[PDB]
Amino acid sequence: LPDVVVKGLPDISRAVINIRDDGKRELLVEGYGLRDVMCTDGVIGSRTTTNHVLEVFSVLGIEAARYSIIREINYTMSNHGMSVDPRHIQLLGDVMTYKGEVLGITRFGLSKMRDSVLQLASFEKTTDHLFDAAFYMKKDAVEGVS
Amino acid sequence: VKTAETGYMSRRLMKSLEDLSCQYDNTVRTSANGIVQFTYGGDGLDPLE
Amino acid sequence: EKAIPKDQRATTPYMTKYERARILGTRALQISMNAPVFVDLEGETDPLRIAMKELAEKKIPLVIRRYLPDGSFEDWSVEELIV
Amino acid sequence: MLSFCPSCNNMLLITSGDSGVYTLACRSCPYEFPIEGIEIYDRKKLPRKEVDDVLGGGWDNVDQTKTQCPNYDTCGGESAYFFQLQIRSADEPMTTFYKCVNCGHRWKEN
Amino acid sequence: VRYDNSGCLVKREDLNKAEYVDQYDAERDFYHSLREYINGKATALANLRKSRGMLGLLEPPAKELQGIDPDETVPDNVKTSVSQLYRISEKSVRKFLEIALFKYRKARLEPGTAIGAIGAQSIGEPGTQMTLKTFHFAGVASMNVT
Amino acid sequence: MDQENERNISRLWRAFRTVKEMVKDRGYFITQEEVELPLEDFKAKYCDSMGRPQRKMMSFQANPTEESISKFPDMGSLWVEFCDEPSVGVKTMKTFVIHIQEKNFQTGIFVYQNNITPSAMKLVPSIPPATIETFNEAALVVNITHHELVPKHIRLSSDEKRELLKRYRLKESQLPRIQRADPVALYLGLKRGEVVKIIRKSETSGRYASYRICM
Ligand SMILES: [Mg+2]
Ligand SMILES: [Zn+2]
Ligand SMILES: [Zn+2]
Repeated sequence: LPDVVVKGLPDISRAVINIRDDGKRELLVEGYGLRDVMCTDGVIGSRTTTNHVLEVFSVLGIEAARYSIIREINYTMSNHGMSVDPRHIQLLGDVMTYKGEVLGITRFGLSKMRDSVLQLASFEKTTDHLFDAAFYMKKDAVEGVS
Repeated sequence: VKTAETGYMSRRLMKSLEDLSCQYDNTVRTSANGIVQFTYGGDGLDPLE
Repeated sequence: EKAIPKDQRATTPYMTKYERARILGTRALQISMNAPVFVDLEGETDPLRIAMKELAEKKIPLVIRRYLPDGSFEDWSVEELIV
Repeated sequence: MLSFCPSCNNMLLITSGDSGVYTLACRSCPYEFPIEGIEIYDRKKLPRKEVDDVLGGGWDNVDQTKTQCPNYDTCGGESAYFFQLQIRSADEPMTTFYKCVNCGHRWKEN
Repeated sequence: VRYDNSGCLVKREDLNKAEYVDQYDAERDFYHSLREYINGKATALANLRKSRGMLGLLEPPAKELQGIDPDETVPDNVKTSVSQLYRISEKSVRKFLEIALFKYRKARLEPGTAIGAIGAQSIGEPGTQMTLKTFHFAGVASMNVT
Repeated sequence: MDQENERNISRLWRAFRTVKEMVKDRGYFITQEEVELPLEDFKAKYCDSMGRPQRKMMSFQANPTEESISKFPDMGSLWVEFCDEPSVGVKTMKTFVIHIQEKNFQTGIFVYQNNITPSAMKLVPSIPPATIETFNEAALVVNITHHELVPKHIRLSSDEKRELLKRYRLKESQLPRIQRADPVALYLGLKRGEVVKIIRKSETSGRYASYRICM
C-alpha cells in the first residue's frame, strides 16, 4: 500500500527545479515521458525538449529526431572542449534519420538498406549474415568502399 | 577501458558513413545513389576551408 | 548514357584536388610507359615531376569525364579546368 | 501484525473460523486468541518527505585559476574552473580541463 | 533567381515567405553580409565626416548641384583630417570584395570528397580523448547525467 | 470533484484548438475567430448548464479554401468528430463510416478520449473513396507543429513533386523518407508518395530546405 501513485505521472523518478543563472526557475525531470510533461499544465509545450532521441522521434517527428540528435551530440562534445565543425554532426544526424526513422550505428541498425553482405560480414556477425544471404538468394551489387 | 571502448565507436561511425561522398551535383549520396543531404550542411561549404 | 553538350554545363569549372591527383597519376603512368612529353624537361627524369611540369604549363592531353549521379556526363579538358 | 504464540513462539496468523471469527490461531500449536470486541491494530510511521529547494548552483566552491578563455573576444574572462586528470600514459604530463567563468566554454590545455 | 516550388518567378512580395527557401540561400546571406560589412565601414566614415561638420554622404546626393563636390566649402583642414583617420580607396573595396568572393568560392565542398569518412573521423577522433567516466568539477553538486 | 471537471474542460479546449489549427494549415476555411477561442467562450458554447463537456456539438464542417483547392484539385470536405465513450466499440465507428459515406466526405477525423479497440484497425481501412485519420484527445493537446524542434513541413502538390524530381533528376527511391504514422506526417495528412518540403534552420548555415517522401 504505501508505495502507490496518487499524484503525478508514474514515469518520473524525480523532478528538480533549476535556475539558469537568472530569475527563471525551470524544472527538468528525470523521467521517460515527454508528451505528458509537454501537455502538463503550466509547462510551455512549444519549448520543452528531452535528451532522449527516441522519445523525441515518437512524439515530435523524424525531423525533430535529427535536430535532437545534432543538439545532443554537439552539446556532448561541447562539454569536453571538442571543437568539431557542426557540418559533421549535421551529416551524422542526416545519415541516421534519412530513412524516416532513427536508425542506429549498432549491428541491427546497419541492416537498414545497405544489403551489402560483404560489408555487413566485415562489420560483425559474419556467419549468420552470410548464410541468410545465401538462403534468401540475395543479389547485392558491389558499390560500397568496403 | 576507454581505448578499446572508443576504438569500436570510431570504426562503427565509419562503417555507417563509409560510402557517403559529395556528388558533382552538390549532393551527399550513399553508394546506392540515395540522397542523404541535398547540400552538405545546408551550405555546400567545406569545414576544412 | 547521354553527354551534356558543352555549351551549358552545371559542374564546377575549377579542378578538384582529386581530379588533379588523378590526372597527375595518369600522366605520370603514361610517361613511365614511354609516352612522349610536351614539356621541356631541363634534365628531369621523374615521370611524376614531368607530369607536374606539364600541368603547370597546362599541356596535359587528358579530359575529365564527370558523371552526374543521374548517369549523364560532361567532359572537361585539363586545359579548361582552372586551378 | 508480527505477533507470536506464548506456547510455541511461532508467528501468529488470522484465520476465519465458524461464524467468521478472526481468531489469532497459532499454527503448529493448539493456541486460539479469539476477538471479542477487541481491536488488533498495527501502526507504523511513514516519512513526511518534505519539499526540496532549488538546485541552483554551487560554483563558488570550485577551484578557479587565472586563464583567459579561447573566446576572449566575446567574453573577457580571466578566470576558468579547472580540474587535472592524467588521461595519458604515465610518461606524458597531466591534463587540465578548463571552463570559462564568463561564458562556460570548456577546453583542455593538457 | 529563387524560382517557385513549381518553377515560376516569385512576386517580390513572397521573396522571403519561407516556403520558397531553396539552395543559393546561403550564398544570398553571404552576399548580404558582405554588403552589411561594407555598409558598416561606409557608415563609420560618414559618421566621422558628419562629426567634423562636413556632410556625411551615406546616401547618394540628388539635386541640381549634385555634380559638384560637396567638400569645397571645407577649408582644406578637416578634409585632410578625415583622409588621415579613414581613407577608403576604390581599389581597397574591390580588392576586399575579390578576396571575399574568391574565399567563398574556394570554401565550397569539392565533388568526390569522402565527406562521410571525414565526418566519421571528425566525430570519432575527439571521442577517443574523453573519459567514459564522467568527471565533474568538485563542488557543482548537479545531477549525474552521463 | 470540481478540479477534475475544470482540468477536463481546459484540456479538451486545448485539444480542440490544436485540431482547428491542424485542419487550418492542412488548407481549409478556418480563421482565428474560431481558432483563438476564449476558453470561457468555448465553455459557454460547448459546455452546458451543470458543466459537463459534451463532445457531439463540436463536430464541424471544414471546407477547402480557394488557394488550397487551386493547388490541390482533389480535396473534399473534412469531418472532425469527437468520441464520448472511453473505449470505442464496433457500433460507433460503424455509424461514423456510415456518416462519411452518406454525406460523401473525402476524409474524416476521429478523436476519441482514452483508447481504441484492437478490432477497430480491421474495420477502419475499409473505405474506397475516403480515408480515416485516427487521433487521441490526449495526443494532440499541444500541436507539435508549434514546437521549436519541429521545422516547417510544407506539403507539395504533384506538380511540385514532379518538378523537384526533375530539378535534381531523381527517382522517388532516392529521396529521404518520412514514415507513415510519423507525428508530423499524421498532422498534415501525408499519404504514400507525398513529397513534403522541410524548411529547416541551422545556426552555422542559415535557413535551407530539405525534402522527404512519405512511405
Ligand atoms: Mg610517451
Ligand atoms: Zn504457538
Ligand atoms: Zn569565456
